[PDB]
This record gives sequence, C-alpha cells and structure tokens, in this order.
Amino acid sequence: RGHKIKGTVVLMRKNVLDVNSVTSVGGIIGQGLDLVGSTLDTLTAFLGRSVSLQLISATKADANGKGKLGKATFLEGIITSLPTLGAGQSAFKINFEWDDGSGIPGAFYIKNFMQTEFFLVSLTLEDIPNHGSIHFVCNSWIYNAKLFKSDRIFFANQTYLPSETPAPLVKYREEELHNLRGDGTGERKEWERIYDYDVYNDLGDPDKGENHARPVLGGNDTFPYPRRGRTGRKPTRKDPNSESRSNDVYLPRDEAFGHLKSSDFLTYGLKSVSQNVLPLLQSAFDLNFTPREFDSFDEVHGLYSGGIKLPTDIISKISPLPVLKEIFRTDGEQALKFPPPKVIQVSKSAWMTDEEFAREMLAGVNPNLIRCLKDFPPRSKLDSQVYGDHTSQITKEHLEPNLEGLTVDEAIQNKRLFLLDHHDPIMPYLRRINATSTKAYATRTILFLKNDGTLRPLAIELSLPHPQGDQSGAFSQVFLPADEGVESSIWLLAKAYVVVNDSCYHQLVSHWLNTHAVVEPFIIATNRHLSVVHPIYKLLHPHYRDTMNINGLARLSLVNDGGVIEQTFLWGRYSVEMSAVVYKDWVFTDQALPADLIKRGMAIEDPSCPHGIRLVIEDYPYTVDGLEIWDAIKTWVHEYVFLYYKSDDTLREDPELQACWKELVEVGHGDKKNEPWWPKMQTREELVEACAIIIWTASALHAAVNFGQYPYGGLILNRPTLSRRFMPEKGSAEYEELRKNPQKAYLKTITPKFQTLIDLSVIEILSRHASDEVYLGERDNPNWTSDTRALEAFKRFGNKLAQIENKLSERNNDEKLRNRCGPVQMPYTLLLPSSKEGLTFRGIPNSISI
Ligand SMILES: [Fe+2]
Repeated sequence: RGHKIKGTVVLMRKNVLDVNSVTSVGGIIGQGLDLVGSTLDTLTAFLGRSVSLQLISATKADANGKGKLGKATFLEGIITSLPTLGAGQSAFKINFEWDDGSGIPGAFYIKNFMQTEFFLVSLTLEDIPNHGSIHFVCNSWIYNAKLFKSDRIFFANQTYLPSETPAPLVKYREEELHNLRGDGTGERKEWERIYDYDVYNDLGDPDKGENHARPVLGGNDTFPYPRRGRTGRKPTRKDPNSESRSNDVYLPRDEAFGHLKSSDFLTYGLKSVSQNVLPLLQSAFDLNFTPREFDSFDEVHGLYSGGIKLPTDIISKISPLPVLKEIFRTDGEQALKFPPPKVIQVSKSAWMTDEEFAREMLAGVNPNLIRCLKDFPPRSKLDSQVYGDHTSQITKEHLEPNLEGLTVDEAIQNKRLFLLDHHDPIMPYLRRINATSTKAYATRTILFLKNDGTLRPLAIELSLPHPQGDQSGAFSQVFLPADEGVESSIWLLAKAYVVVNDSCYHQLVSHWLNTHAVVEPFIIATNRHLSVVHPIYKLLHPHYRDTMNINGLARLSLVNDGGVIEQTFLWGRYSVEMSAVVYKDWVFTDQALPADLIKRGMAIEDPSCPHGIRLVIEDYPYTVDGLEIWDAIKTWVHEYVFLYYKSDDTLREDPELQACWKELVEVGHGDKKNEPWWPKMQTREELVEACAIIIWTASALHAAVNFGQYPYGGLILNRPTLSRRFMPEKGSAEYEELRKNPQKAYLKTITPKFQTLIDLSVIEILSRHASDEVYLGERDNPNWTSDTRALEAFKRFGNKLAQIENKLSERNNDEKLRNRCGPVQMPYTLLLPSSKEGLTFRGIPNSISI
C-alpha cells in the first residue's frame, strides 16, 4: 500500500515583512485576525504550479550514498487556521506520496516558481508508521528557482553532530556548507546566502575626494581589525585597496530581519536620521529658523517639554517619516519633542553631583572602565612620548582632603582608591584632534571609596599634547573637588572633559568594537562551517539576530566618513581608526566577565564566595548583576555542550567545530592568529568558555553598554560628546563668563545644539527595544530542536534567568545599595533580562540587534 504523508507549510508574505509595503505605520502586532493567511484571497496565488516541495529520505540512499528523492509536489489548498499560526503568517496544505520504501524524511527541497520571494517559516509532516510528527523550521527567504544551481534544502528538527549525521544526508549537509562558503569571488547579490570575510576597506570615499578616504582597518599590524562580512563590490577608482561605496550594503539574505510593525524597522529609522532628518534640521539652523546655540540649561530641558519650535515646512517632512513617528512627538505643527530621559525624571540638577559622576562609572552607560589603583602615581603604557617613562602628575598632596584621613599608600593598601584612565589612546592623536573644531584633554580621574560605600572623585588630571614636541611628555593640570564659587564651575567643566573622553571610548570600544565589530567574524565562521543541524550552530544562532544587518548599516552610515560617530564624538575623523589601535589590546578570553573584573582589579578570585570571586567594591551594580548573568550563561552553555560531547576526544573528532574555530582564529580574527590566549579546541571546557564569551558579548554586555544611552545621555549636559573649548584661564574673559554665567560657559564647551539633536535622535533609537525582540534565554522562535534534553536544559536557563530578575529587582528595592540608584534615583535595571518594547531602561536581548 501507498500512504500519503500529510504536510503543513507555514510561510509569510514579503508584503507582510518588507519595509516599503509595511510602510503605512504599525503599532500593535501579534495580531490582526492573527493573520490567517486565508483572508484577502491572494493566497490562491501560491496554489497552482507555484511552489513545489520535495521530501528527502534520511534512511534510504541511492547508488552514490545520498538520501532518496520524493516526487516534487505542489501546494494544494489554503489553510485558514492552526493552533500555532502566528501573526502575518499563511498556511498551506500539501500531501506527499511516500511508502514502506521511501523511508523517514529528514529534509526537503523547495522551489519558488513565482516572481516574488516569500519567507518560508516551517514545514510539518503528519506521518505513516510508528514515527511522530516531523517538524522542519526553515526561517529563510525563498527567491525564484531560476536563481539557484542547487534547489533550496532544509533539514528537520533533529540536532546532529557530524558523527551523528544520518548516512543518506551526509553529502547534502556538507554541500549546503559548501554553497554557503562561496568561492570568495563575485559581487554579492541580494538573493545570495554567501558568507565570507573582508577587511574594513569600506568606510571611506576617496573617489569623492582624498579627505574622504579612510585607512584599511584589518590585515595589518598598525591597524588590526576583525573581518566583516564580504560584499562583492568593485574597487574605488582612486584606491584599488578600498571597496566602492554603495547605498546598498549586502549581508547574506536571511540575516536581514523583516518586521511586521513598521515602527520596528530601526535600521531604516537610523538611515532616515542621517539622510532625511539631519539635512532638514541643518537647513533650519543654517538659514535662520532656530537659534544655533543653547543659552541656558533650561533650554536643554525645553527639548523634553515644549520641544524645538520648527517651521511647519520642515516639520511636514520629518513627521510623516515611517519609523521615526515613534521617536518623534508632534503636538501639532511647530514642535519636535524628545522623551524625558530617565536621568532627569526625578531630579534635574542631580546629574551635576559628584556622587552621580563617580557612580555612573559603576552603573551608567559605560560601567566597565574603572580600575582599582594599585600604585601611585598612576602610570602610562605609552611608549616614546616620555610619560610611560614618567607618569601622572597627580600628587600625594592633592589627594589628602576631607573623608577618612589615611595616607594614599594606606588608601591603596585598603583598596579604596580607584581609577578612570583615559590618557593613553587619545594622547597620540590629540594634537591632530585639537587642530579640528574639537578642543580636548587626555584625562585621568582618581576616585575614592567612601564609608557609605559610594564613590567620590578626588582629582581630575587634564593633559594637552606638546609644548615642544611629543618626545617631551605631557603638559598636565590638576583639578580638585569644590562646591563653592567659580571653582565649582571649573570643576564641573573638568568633569565635562572626562565624560567627553568617556562618551567616545564607550561608543568606539565599549560599544562598537567590543560587541558589534567583534561578534561579526563569529557569525560568518558559524555559517561557513557549522550546519543548521549542528548543536553549536543552534546554541549560538539566536545570539546573532540582525547583527550583520545593523553592522551593514553602521558601515554605510555610523562608522563611515562624515557619519554620525565621526560628526558626533570626541575622536572625530580618527574614531574608527583609533578603535583599531585599541583592538591591538583586545583579548578574547579577557572579555569573560570574571577575567575583565580581576584584570581591572575590581574583583579577586575567592573560592568561599558567591561566584568564586569577590568584588572590591560590593556595590558595583553592573558587576554584581553581570556576575549573576554570566554564571547563568556559562551554566547553560556548560549543560548544553556537555550534553552533546561525551569526551574531549568527541570534540577533537568534530570536524565542523574544528574547521569553524580554525577559520575564526586564522581568518576572522586573523590579525590575532598568533595570540597565545585563544582556546584550543582540544577540550570541552574550552568550547564552553568560548561559547559563553560569544553570548555574554552579544547579549548582556551589549545591553549593559547600549540601552542606557538615551536614559543617561539623552540629557547632553550629563553625557556630552565633544568638548570644543579649553578650560577658562584666570585672567581671561571666558573666566569672567564662567563666573557670571556658568551655564552658558558649560554649553559653549560641550556639543553644540545642532549635533546634540543628531546625537539625541540617534541614541533614542539605539536605546529602543523593537517589539518583536527575542530576549535572553526565555526565548527562541518555535520548534528549534526535537532533542528534548536540550529543550529541558534551555528551560532551566529561562527559569534561572527569571529567578535572577526577582533577585535584581530586590536589590533595587534596597536602600543600602546606594550605587544602584544615585541622587538621580534611577534603579540599575539595564541587566534585568526581560522587557517590553520601547525606551525602557532594561531588557537583555539575545544578540546585538541594534
Ligand atoms: Fe549596538
């Protein structure tokens, strides 16, 4: 007897997912008639000889060893309703012929014969013998069949290690991987799923003119860099070593995530700030429709209340903009409002306190930098400029003021001296930097641990490059706390010059290089060498969502010449290249949270403690919370790796893992290919350690470093991005204005009103959760694996993350932990694992989605 295997295809239309057609606006989704398909009878168009599916057997091979073929069969009727049919999805039924001889299906080929591509989500088979239902999760765009030599193949639910591949599917598995790799030539087309590497020869535009040229980041000892996804474009005409610029930056097709709500297309929203808002805003400044400058602090505060009064003309073209509707509020006509940033929702003035300044190094936008001070004076790593032979000029006499009354030696002994050091990367470029419109210092802040457990700043060292040459060291001045008179204002100016350094390092290193840039060679290596079926592919896959897409954007628009990062932040046109010089010190294994903590002296290893380490400041929120998160990931990654791999030998026998990690190392981070610290793939503990660092980086680290951007920085007074004026000197007229009107002096020193609007527009988006976000650990999409052991393991991650959330909230209810809240009363929630959509100050995503 023949039997018919009963089949269920779930796909989504492009019109349901594509920005241009989803361009109405969207505000509530997970709904509609939870899009039935059915309704609006255009589903009938999938139903002739339009799309064919062809089952592939996993138990029966042909003469040359490959799985037997089913007979190409077309979609047969429209399925209106299914218990799991989600919003915007459409369902089609299709019955395949099989027998007691075509075996157990473990794969299928698919052919779109229609004009338009569609996102196939899943296929489900309801079977024949003593075999349960087979689920296939596809999640991949299917373009017209004419574009492919070998038809689109998908595999079932079952997780297989390469040894565990069913013999009839071994060639198919390997052959997909081959198709994914490519040959490293050609221009990469929209419809392609081809994964490879290039250097960042990408960011500059020397055909527009030589001042638009940027250096090649990567491939070299001066400017080493992580690789980025390969695009195929022609060389620029002027420099054959750079790639020509395009509006249209390729990433492998399935890496670009479509959306159901239009408000959720944040990259388009970001491309819209730079290409539509910026020039229309520019206009209004350049002609004379808004004042060029802020005059008082209340004028900055007026951006959240009354907004920026703008002509109806230009407001008419920035307010029907698709995504940007959710980030701009319009009262009617002359108004462009920003949401109250969470740093001012209680106190407007509290940002200026010394407690908040010191505290935001433990718990703000960049809570990752501070060092425990172990000797004195603090020394430089810099070379032949003479202060890594000399030092800091902050002195023992500067440091003995008010609080305890111990010596600086004794302050170091008892672990109560700490350091924000922003001297070494920005010094060597500082002379160049200061010869643009930027006026900046290379800074140092020495912080004291007080009795209540809070941090208090005790000295700020402001350094300028060279009276008489680089071989002459630094010229440095030193500024002490004062809360009275003109001295108070000089001090608040001295904090502005530190924060400005910090904004910059944060954006290029703590944010861009440490998450975004660095995760990319990992995504490429995984797709080139780990099959969709592979266990580690499935572990690591959620942690990659939309990442190549936002990096493809940033290359076109954030990290490019004259881009937002360049226009906005302290290092200017030197930003991305200085970030590469810092990457010379990037060590993968030091990106593990305990390693980072111990290295910066903020933790020490103690096997009598909660996580086997002990903090030297208890109330270092970022880090007590981070540590809870780190251990949850590393426990999850340990149960998951150790589920699949019985021995270290099974790992060394795993040729997919081995080739993947080889390519990561020798190619993806190939400028670090001889570094002694890379985990070999010799040991299961090494795979756990690297899988935990990939996930930490892409989820929790990216979140701690990213979602606190608009809440802390949406107030430009709190996190300025550029200083454009040196400190007022005693005799000068700038000094009498500092006396007379210090708010005006503050403002002429920081980011101008125009770039502030750009900076606020950018980070407001960068701090938003898209509705359709998939957060840490509670979350994936459907039936990812039929291996219930892994599924159980994942549930234990979710439960523990949930338990951690209650425990973190508990800590923000604690008035004893002062550093969690500040004078600004902003609970530290940036590591709370779950979130709603929007500009929340919380929610850890699986990946770098923005
Ligand atoms: Fe980001």
